[PDB]
Amino acid sequence: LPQNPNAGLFKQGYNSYSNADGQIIKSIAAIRELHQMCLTSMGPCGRNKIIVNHLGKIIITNDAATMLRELDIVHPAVKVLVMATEQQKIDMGDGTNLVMILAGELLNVSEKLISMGLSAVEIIQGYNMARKFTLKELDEMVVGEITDKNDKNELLKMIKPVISSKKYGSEDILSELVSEAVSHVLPYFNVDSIRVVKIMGGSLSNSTVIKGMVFNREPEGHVKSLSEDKKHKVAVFTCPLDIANTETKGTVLLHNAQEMLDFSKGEEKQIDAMMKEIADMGVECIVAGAGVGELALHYLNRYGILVLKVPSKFELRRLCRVCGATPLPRLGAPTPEELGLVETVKTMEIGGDRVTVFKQEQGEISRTSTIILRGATQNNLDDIERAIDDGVAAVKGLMKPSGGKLLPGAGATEIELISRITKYGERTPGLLQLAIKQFAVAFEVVPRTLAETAGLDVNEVLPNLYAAHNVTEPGAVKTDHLYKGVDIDGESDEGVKDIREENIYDMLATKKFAINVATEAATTV
Amino acid sequence: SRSDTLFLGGEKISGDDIRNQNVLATMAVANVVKSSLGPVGLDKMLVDDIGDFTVTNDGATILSLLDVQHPAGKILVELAQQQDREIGDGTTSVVIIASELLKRANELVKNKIHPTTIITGFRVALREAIRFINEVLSTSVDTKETLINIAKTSMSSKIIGADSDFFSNMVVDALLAVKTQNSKGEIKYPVKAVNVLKAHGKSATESLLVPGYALNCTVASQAMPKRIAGGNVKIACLDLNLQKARMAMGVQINIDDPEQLEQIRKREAGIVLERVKKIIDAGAQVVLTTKGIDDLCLKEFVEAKIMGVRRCKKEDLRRIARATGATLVSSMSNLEGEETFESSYLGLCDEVVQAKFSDDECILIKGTSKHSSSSIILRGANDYSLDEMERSLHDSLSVVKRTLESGNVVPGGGCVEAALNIYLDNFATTVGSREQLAIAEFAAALLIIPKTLAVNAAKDSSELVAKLRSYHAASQMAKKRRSYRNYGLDLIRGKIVDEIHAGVLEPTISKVKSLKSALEACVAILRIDTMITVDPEPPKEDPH
Amino acid sequence: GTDASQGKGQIISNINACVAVQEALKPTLGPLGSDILIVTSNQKTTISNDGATILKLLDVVHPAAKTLVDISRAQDAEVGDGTTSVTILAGELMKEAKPFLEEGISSHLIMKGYRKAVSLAVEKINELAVDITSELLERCARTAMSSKLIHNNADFFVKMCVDAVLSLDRNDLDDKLIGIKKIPGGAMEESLFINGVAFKKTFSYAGFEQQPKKFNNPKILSLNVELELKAEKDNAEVRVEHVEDYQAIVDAEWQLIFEKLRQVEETGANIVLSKLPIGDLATQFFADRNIFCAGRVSADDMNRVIQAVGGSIQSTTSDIKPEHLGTCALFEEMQIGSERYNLFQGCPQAKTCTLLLRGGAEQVIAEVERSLHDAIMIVKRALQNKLIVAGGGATEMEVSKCLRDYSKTIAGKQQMIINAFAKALEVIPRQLCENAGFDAIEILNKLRLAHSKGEKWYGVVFETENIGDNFAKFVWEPALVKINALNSATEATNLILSVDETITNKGSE
Ligand SMILES: Nc1ncnc2c1ncn2[C@@H]1O[C@@H](COP(=O)(O)OP(=O)(O)O)[C@@H](O)[C@H]1O
Ligand SMILES: Nc1ncnc2c1ncn2[C@@H]1O[C@@H](COP(=O)(O)OP(=O)(O)O)[C@H](O)[C@H]1O
Ligand SMILES: Nc1ncnc2c1ncn2[C@@H]1O[C@H](COP(=O)(O)OP(=O)(O)O)[C@H](O)[C@H]1O
Ligand code: BEF
Ligand code: BEF
Ligand code: BEF
Repeated sequence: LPQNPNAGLFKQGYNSYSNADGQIIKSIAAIRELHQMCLTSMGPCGRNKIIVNHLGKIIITNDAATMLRELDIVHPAVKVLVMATEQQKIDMGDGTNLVMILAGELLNVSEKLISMGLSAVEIIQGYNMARKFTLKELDEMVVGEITDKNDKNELLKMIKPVISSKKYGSEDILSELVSEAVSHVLPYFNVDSIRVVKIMGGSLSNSTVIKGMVFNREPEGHVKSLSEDKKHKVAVFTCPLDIANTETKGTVLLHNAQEMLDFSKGEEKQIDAMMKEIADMGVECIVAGAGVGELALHYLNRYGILVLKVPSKFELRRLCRVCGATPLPRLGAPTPEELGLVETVKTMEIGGDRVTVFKQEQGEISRTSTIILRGATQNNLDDIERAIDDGVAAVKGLMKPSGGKLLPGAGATEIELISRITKYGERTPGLLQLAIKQFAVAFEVVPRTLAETAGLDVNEVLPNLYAAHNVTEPGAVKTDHLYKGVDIDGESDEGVKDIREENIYDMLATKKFAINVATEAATTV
Repeated sequence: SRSDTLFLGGEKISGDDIRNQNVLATMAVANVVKSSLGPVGLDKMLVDDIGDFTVTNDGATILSLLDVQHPAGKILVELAQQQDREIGDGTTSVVIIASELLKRANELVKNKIHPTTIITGFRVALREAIRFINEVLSTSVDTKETLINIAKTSMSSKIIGADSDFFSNMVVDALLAVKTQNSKGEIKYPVKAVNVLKAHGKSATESLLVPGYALNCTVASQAMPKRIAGGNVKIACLDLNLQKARMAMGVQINIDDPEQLEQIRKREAGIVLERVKKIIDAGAQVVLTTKGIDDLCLKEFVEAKIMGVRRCKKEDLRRIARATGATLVSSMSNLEGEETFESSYLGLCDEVVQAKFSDDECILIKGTSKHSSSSIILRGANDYSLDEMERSLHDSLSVVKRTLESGNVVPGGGCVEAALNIYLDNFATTVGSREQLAIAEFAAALLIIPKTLAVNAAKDSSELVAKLRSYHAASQMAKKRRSYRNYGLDLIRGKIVDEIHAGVLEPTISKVKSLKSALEACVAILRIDTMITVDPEPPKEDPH
Repeated sequence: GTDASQGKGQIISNINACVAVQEALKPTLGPLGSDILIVTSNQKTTISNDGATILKLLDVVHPAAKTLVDISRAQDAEVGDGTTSVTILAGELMKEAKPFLEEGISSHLIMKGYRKAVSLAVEKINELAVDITSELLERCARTAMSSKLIHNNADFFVKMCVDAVLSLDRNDLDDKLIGIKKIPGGAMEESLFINGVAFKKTFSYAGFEQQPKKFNNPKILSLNVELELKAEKDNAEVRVEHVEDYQAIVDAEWQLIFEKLRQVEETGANIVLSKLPIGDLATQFFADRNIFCAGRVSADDMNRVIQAVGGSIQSTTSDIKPEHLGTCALFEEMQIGSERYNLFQGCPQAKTCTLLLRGGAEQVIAEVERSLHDAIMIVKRALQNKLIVAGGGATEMEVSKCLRDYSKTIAGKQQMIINAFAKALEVIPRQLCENAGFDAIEILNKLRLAHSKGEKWYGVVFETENIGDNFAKFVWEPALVKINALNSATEATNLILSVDETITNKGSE
């Protein structure tokens, strides 16, 4: 016996349709799933969640743009707000959480507006007209004196909040190393040069910053290498140190005895010839970047010359920018206008590992520096380099004028905005009023999210901040380490301005895409 | 290896692994219902793996639906259902105390303490603990006013908590007002309680108590009156099963020469009706059998306008007849020779009206000769709730009974369990040495409850409990009153408050039977170090 | 054995599962709520808007979702009209009460906060009250008729219903004494309403066709007996030791059969309705008394004829009485074409009321009675409780603007609860507008202003343009309904809000 409903309109294999309103209710929740997971991650007094790669590797972070980096999602809608955080971490270092936090919330609050009666087009224009007002209003809500960049004074003041956010409790010591490695780059400046090298052993507090990069490698030439010098002049070059090998087809042919009896010698000749030539130039150290020849290595060890094995093509550069020399293909023909002076090239060992270094400069002073991070856990030492790269990106923005404009972070601004955005919609006729009063309360995230982190009764923290519009700066925030509501001004806690603007935009941009789509046709397999 | 015996299916764990597996198995069944207790606590839903659900906050019933795998866990389930027998409430909590006692006890032998020392460290701390109850419960003999408080405290941490004050009295009044018996010179309230039903649909608050029983039945024939009220009504609880009559077995019927098969065919029915009338002739306002009336014997009880109910609940016609003064008749014959019936068998009520309650109707019996009849007819949204509402009832009615059957009561709300905490450790530690560390854990294990009463609230409550400490420790020590102690937790609003000043109050009995059995369970497992578990009987699976 | 989801991570899956069921009822609302063809098992196939049947034949896996689909029939029995609405309210009641769970302190502060809601709201639901005369009920009974496929003939039914209600006829009318035959064919206006009982009972007297087709002034005897050679209840066995005691026994058979009807004709009977069939012998001995006889009548049926006719059903004819025979005007077995049917009506002061319908296929007819019941019942609701409410979602918007008023006038952290309950009641009319839009949203604020200083009544029309005024419009829902629909809607949510863990197995142990 029957029955069975036929299929209205067929298609290929299998495809998934989604009624737009239903999808919005349904996909607005998918979005909401990764929200409650990103809430607890943002801010210092929060939490970090472990993640096990599809390859088995273990990863722990506070950063939400990385949580998703290691996360394999399926939801085409969630895919968006993930593309957001990720499409920001690259352009701007910090602020990756305020992305998701807002984005998610924007969608969350928009629901009410979508259910009330509004339409997606109406909701979009609503939010949009707020993104233009929230971006500008902030351009003046600053009041934070755009401090000029010099030494470690202004740096440590900015670089701390960027760090104290996830790696809370080591804010002071941490950022110290950051600003340290920074001030070794004579001020347009490149962020990439400051590389980081972490090595197991001891507690993190025993880390150090050396003017120059560190190599987890031993000096070639065996027991014939010095591995210890004083103020030696170096000369780095790519071309293989060994004999001049035929890049194209090439071999060795001999016809008569005289040929053979001498061919063996000829090599030895050229070898020593090439070497001594470069040695006489006063070259105290040859940093091989590509290829090493034992045949001719015979020479270099005897006079008393170092030899750093062939690093990566990309690591030779950042190295050279430390020495002062310059790379040069083909062996021989050294140019003193291409030579560089290196302070010390000793062979120290941390954690019991043979290592060579460029630490300290009398001296010429390196243009690139590296941080040596000692630790006890592979995982932590990794989510420390992150809290560092965040910082290295904060100094990347302050270095490009006039982004060096401070701003009341710690929720302060993210709270004042609540009212400032309300007024706009409070005095704008039309149905768009609602769509604005929502975008406003959307910023309830940062406030509450901080409170809920510390066990603070959220029902008190919010009201307190509202009363404290003080407008002193503000001047008004919440520190998990006190009573009631804290004062941003005091702690010297302020989040860089431009980062917030980027966050407030990328979210309002992404949240709009999710709102904009009506039907999702997902495939299979 | 081994050889030992015997595998497979038969194995044994030794010392550490067991003492652990036992503790884990206990925290398991424990930690599930560790959220339930406390007003801040919630209910749960259990799935009959066939879709069917069941929402409940009761700890006892909740653990039963769990299935209790393992000896250690099921041992707690067994300890649970014990509590209902003692009391009726606190099943959710008793399990916790026990579990915590093991948890800590083992955490001591894990410190190479040795069980014997511990098993005594409780053995003593327990006796002294009750010796402290002698100071707390006594002052709670004098304090209908404080009976509605106990019935109300049995509402919180429950669904009917929202309508506490309302049902608080519906509970008290039926037992206090209409539910008293007397057997062998003893006065007690129904430990088997008073009929309670459920009305699908309707308002929450509007659950109708009744000035009489609520026999859940429908009129035999539609031709009968749906109600017979006024006053002085003729009730008859007849378990005679006056339906029909077939030959007494073993008494075959072989006829001849007649032509008389008919002369007794009707005679088989006659003797039936003859007894039916003999009873109808003494009153017959309402007839209530257990076996049931027959169509050919209803017409007779119908024409006389006598309400007849086919096959009632035997457990009812008893309680009903006991109040109307009637006499649940078994067999017709009364001495010899007797038919028989006497108007002295019938009952005394006021109204016998068959009410209606949403696509359903039940006959009520209002007013009685002896004024002892109560039936609370609940009414809510779904069976899913109307049932659980009853659980809060069966579990609250009890708290009162136990109370009214023992003058001594106790300031609950984490109060008692707090005083002991401070009192034994500060004052029990006279023996010292190693035995001290045992007593200590026995007291510390008591905080387990006050703790969870707080942790149930998402907010940081680590401090709210810390205060309950200093406060209670204040009664004596350290370094004419007014006694500043006897306070308790106000889960609803943070910070301490005197519990006696509040409706909160738990029967002393409950605080004892639960404190005591929680120990025996713990002990019995402490003595364990090896669990030989032999496989059952496998299917033949014979290759031949 | 199995896992379990607990905490907010699950508290949610409870709520969004609730909203889920209501989502399938938004279309159904009175105005243009479109019928839903639901194919079910075994081979059942229904179609309509009656919640407690559109959901009934629709199974649900989740616990919460299973609690909602229960309130449907949990409500239909109590009043029997708030089918579609109670679900739509119960659900939306949590949606606008959810963000106050996490942002709110606890799930229990919201509990107490809901009592002050239902209490106050039931009050406001009583303010808009109307009085029923007890003709004019035809005014209210029109509304039950209006949503379903009864509007085309809104009039015809309203009368056919208040009439059936009128016959019985007791302070409380039990629709168990109001049979509803449903003949296929003819015209929907052909659905008469006999004042007796209609039977598929073919030409009674299966012996021969001699029994009268119909009789004027019939004196009926309705029996639950068998009317056939009775067998010894006490297991008896025969022993024919004689030589011709066999013929004498054979006689004792036909004998008792005659003696049977002998004492039944003494009541001057001319027509008998026996629940059980009759033996051919006893089918003839009485047949010579020109008396009709119909057997196989249903147990319930012979109770409808018990009030119509007036005679009391009696067993064992020997003790028969004059008070057992009845007085009914006629018994004509007219053919419904190809299929017979014995009709029996008349008798003064008779409770029974069998309202045979007509129209289209057996399925069409079904949905007719399906909604007819919604009518028949809706009038008893108003009859047992003579007072009505301002329908059209007006009543809803009222308790919404009233609670809303109580909102600000509350000093506490649990304020965000009463608020929720309010906001959710506004949604009751919401779809009324969304089912006839676009658009529902603009009209919302219109009622808010009117309620504030526009007097209690005045809601949304289902015509529909938009705003109107129900007292003027003529849509008054019996308070009894709206009362319990709101109550059913709020309490179930409260039980469900009390839940924070879900275990996925049972002992039952
Ligand atoms: N006293 C404080 N000092 C620095 N940051 C604070 C302080 N109090 C709260 N915070 C929070 O820490 C930062 C945000 O956390 P974070 O995980 O870094 O988000 P994101 O990296 O996306 O900006 C601040 O902008 C602020 O919201
Ligand atoms: N209002 C209260 N505040 C703090 N503790 C209470 C309060 N009421 C009762 N308690 C204590 O904690 C309770 C835990 O609930 P419980 O009775 O074990 O489960 P249920 O009440 O559902 O049967 C106790 O009954 C009691 O001693
Ligand atoms: N035309 C209408 N406009 C607004 N409300 C109406 C209208 N008609 C009826 N109602 C009320 O709304 C109620 C709720 O719907 P319900 O009867 O339970 O299911 P349905 O409306 O689909 O038949 C009733 O139908 C009625 O009391
Ligand atoms: F969350 Be931020 F980007 F560290
Ligand atoms: F403790 Be109660 F009886 F669940
Ligand atoms: F669903 Be409606 F009441 F016909």
